[PDB]
Amino acid sequence: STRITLAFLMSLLAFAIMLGNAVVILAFVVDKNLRHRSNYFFLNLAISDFFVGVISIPLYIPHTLFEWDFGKEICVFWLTTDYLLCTASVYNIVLISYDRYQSVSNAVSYRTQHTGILKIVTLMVAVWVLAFLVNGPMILVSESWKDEGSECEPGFFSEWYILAITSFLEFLVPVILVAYFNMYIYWSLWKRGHLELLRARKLAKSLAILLGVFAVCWAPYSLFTIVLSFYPSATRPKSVWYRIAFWLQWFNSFVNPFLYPLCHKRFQKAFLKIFC
Amino acid sequence: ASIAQARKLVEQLKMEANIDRIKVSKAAADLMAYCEAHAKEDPLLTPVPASENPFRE
Amino acid sequence: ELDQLRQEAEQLKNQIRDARKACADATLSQITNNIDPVGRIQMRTRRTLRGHLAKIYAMHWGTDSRLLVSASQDGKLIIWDSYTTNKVHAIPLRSSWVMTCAYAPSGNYVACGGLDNICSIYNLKTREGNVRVSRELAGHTGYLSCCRFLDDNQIVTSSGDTTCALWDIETGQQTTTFTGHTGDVMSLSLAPDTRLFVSGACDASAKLWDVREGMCRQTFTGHESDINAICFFPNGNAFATGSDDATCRLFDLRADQELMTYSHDNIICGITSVSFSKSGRLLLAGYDDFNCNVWDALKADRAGVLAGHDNRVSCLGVTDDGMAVATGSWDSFLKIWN
Amino acid sequence: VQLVESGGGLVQPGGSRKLSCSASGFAFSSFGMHWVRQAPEKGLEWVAYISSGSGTIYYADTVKGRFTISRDDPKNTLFLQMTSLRSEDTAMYYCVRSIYYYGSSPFDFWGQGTTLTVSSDIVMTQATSSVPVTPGESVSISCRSSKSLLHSNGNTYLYWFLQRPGQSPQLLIYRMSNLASGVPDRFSGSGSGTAFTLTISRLEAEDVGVYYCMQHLEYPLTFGAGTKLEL
Amino acid sequence: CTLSAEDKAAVERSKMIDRNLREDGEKAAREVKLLLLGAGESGKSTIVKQMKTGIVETHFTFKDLHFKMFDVGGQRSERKKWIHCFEGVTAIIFCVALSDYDLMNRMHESMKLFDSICNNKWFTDTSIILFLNKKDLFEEKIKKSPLTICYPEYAGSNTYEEAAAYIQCQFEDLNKRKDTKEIYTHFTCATDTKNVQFVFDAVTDVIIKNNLKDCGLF
Ligand SMILES: NCCc1c[nH]cn1
Repeated sequence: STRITLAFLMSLLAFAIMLGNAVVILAFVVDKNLRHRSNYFFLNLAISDFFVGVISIPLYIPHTLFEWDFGKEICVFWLTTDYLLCTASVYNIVLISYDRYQSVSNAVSYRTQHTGILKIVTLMVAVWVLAFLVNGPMILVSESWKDEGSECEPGFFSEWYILAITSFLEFLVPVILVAYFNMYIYWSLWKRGHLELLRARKLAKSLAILLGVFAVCWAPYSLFTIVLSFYPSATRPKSVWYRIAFWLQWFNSFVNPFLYPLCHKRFQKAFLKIFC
Repeated sequence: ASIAQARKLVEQLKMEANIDRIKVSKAAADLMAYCEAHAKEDPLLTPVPASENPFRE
Repeated sequence: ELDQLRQEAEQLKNQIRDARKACADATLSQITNNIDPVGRIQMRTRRTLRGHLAKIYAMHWGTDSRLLVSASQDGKLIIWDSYTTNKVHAIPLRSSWVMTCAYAPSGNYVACGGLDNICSIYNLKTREGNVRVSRELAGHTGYLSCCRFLDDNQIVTSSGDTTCALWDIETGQQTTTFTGHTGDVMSLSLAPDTRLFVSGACDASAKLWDVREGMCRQTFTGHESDINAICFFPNGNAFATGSDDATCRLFDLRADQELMTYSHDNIICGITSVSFSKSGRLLLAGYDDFNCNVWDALKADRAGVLAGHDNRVSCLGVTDDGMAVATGSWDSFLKIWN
Repeated sequence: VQLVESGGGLVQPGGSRKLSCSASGFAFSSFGMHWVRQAPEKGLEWVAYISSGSGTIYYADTVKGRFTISRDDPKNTLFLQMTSLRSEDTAMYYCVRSIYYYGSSPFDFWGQGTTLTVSSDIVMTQATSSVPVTPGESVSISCRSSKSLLHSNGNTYLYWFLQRPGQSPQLLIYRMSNLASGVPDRFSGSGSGTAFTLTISRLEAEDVGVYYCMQHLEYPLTFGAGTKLEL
Repeated sequence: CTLSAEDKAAVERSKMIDRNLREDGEKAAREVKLLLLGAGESGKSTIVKQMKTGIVETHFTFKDLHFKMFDVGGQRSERKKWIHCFEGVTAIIFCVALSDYDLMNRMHESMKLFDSICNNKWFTDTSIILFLNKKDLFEEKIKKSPLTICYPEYAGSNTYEEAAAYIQCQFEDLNKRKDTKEIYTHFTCATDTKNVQFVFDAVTDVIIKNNLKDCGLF
């Protein structure tokens, strides 16, 4: 039936995410040359996506495909870990973009700056803490608002102001920050810089893809949840298009190992030596 | 000038030309004999047991 | 008239060539045709010495075959205990441009040189538990390519000014000067009895010199490009040279000729270092293709490849007891194979 | 190369004191340091050890807990803080240096010493107490352990010290059959894993003193009883 | 841990040496490296004096940036046997005298050496900073001497303008790797002062473009 092939597709997606992030982590840990700030941020992003590849999809497959496998305590843990990991990945992307912005803006202080392991650890822990604090406590508080056998959705999906604030702080600020950090880089080199035109076009194209993937993979689901929150009924019965926006955010975890860690030109040396 | 250099070169060639040379076969036989005599003391050629070699990973 | 002198020199070199041809009755391959081949040589990386941060340019094993000194462009000269992975010493050089290093046979002194035209000798076994520059030998015009120790007081160096020198350490003056090369001398090796030494230069010719008298005993020319390495056979009556034309050549002192050539069609890059093994049956040579090849000295076949480096192999050495072979490449890693 | 020690004196029981050791003429920042005490008439006894960079600190069980060791590199000084002094703490204290690497010579240099007066271990035994001998003969001194000092790497950790009357101890042979610098080759040492001997070929007027055998296989370091030599 | 006390102390010493090596390497990786390559004393000593044996090293600082400049013009040996030692240098500085065109012509030798250095197989990503100098005496000579002596195929006004630009374009056209290499041309002189600022701007531009090139952009 369609259930078997759907389960195979979900397993393939989870396996792809797992393998990509495992390869990134192995490349980071094998070589000792990748001890710069950007490499640590890429490692954090890889960890955040790897845990999505192992915790979120495998538990979600039986729940919707064959039969219920969640009770009252597993569902809360699953929701909390899923939201934490997604927000952590978004914040890691924002941090990487900010690091690139710092490298472009003031390159003189970028070279002579000494950070140390403690500062990098503090940044990563702050990223994870901020990722949790956005969704975790609110889900924990609002879990009681559901009535008897409600489906595994956060209890605030019918709350226009709470959902609006959460969606704002989770997606609208990061996308604006990434858009600003990705337009300063191009404008700065356009001002400073026929070879000129060709390099300007290899930047506009490169920076637009990084911003475009983030916007496309994260915009629809944030719009359906807010729109459906205004209906008197509890959200709305899910159509086909609502279950596509749900999986679109998880597809961003598969794309990320292909963009940020794979084009760094120092991880490719790690990839080549380890594999070949 | 170049006359002194030419004189030095010709003197060096004259000195070099006065060297006795043995046959190639005798030298090759001597090299083979030396290689064969000390064949048992070649750790690289004959691998030693893992207890004997100080390097054991 | 210089033309008459040139013609007479041409006549003399033709006479030398004819005399050499007259004594070539049989090739080395013909005599070594009937002998058991060594077979396949498999070597494993027992130790990996890391800690350098730039290209490694030279190394030299100790007399006890346990300690080894390595030099890199990072500006550090590191003395490692090879049995463990410990670092016995880490000497900071005054000039970061170093291209050679040596370790005294007694084990007290260590010498290094490079683009600064000065050979610095440090004394390790001192009071105060510190390493300080014992001597700074100067007087060369070109970059220093190699340096070898005869004893605790005498050293031999070669430079890019087409000149080698024998220095007394106590009084930093050139005791003897060897000239005659028309190209930059790139390597040298001392005889086991420390009475003769061979030097290879960029004029595609090697020269055998007498240390005590100071005159050039012999010259050999069979290559086609610059010579980058040289080493005596353990017997002391032959030596091997490596050049940029991807060929190694074995010359013999008594026959005054070349005996065997090691080359292959798949390999086309230059050769950075050549060294024999105990008993002289094997010949290990590093290459620019990130590899090291093992050749059977008696035959011309190939025994194996030591492929564990990600950049050009710049130096290699074999212990005095033949237990291990150390290799250092342009990536900051030393690998010991056994 | 010199070490100068300050402190000591007469201390009332139950008090506290501080001992200073100043090193001048060598690299103090790369040498591990030891404090070793000697009773007025008994043999030497290890007290404490501090590594280079203060990474590792070891104390003797006798004074464990109430003693503190420290070092200052820019000022090149070593400090010992002694608290709650008992009547058994009276001794001559020595500030010894020791550098550890392959082929090194630990305990090569000893300090001068400062006097202080208060108002499961390997046993190293020297049965002999005094040997009367005339100059010009060969003398053998026997030191017997209580455990196999030979290690899996082939090294045998046995140190021989000579203390002349009125002078600080002097290193002679650091590891088994390894003569130290500055001493004549007429001294030699050998051993058989448990019992070891020190041989002097041509004894002179400067060989009068006390000989100590020490083990460095594992902490706490244990000394042996004195073996005096008399003309 | 199947180790003796002395072996443990040796391990501690090695671990302490590792820290010092790492700290020295990290500090040495934060400096800018310049390789000075002149041609027949073509104003090499003029610019080294304006920045505050075989090889000479000059270390200076400008705007919280440490510059190390290597002059290797006194080697007088084969260049191909030691040029690979300078791979990875941040930038190359080339000094060309404009007043030796009347002076075997020196300008042709300078062009040949520039072609050799620029299209070398080791400096395939390093940028060259040109320092065409001696402009005043160049004008003094061009007033009473045509430029056609060096370039027969040249039709231009005999003034400072339209003639120095021709030399700049001739020197720039020798580049064959425009895809990953750029040349920064500056017209300095003996009395010029803002050369250090030009070097600083060129270096920071190179740093920005290299940082954005490693990341996969650009
Ligand atoms: N914010 C992550 C919630 C989610 C994404 N995809 C499915 N659920």
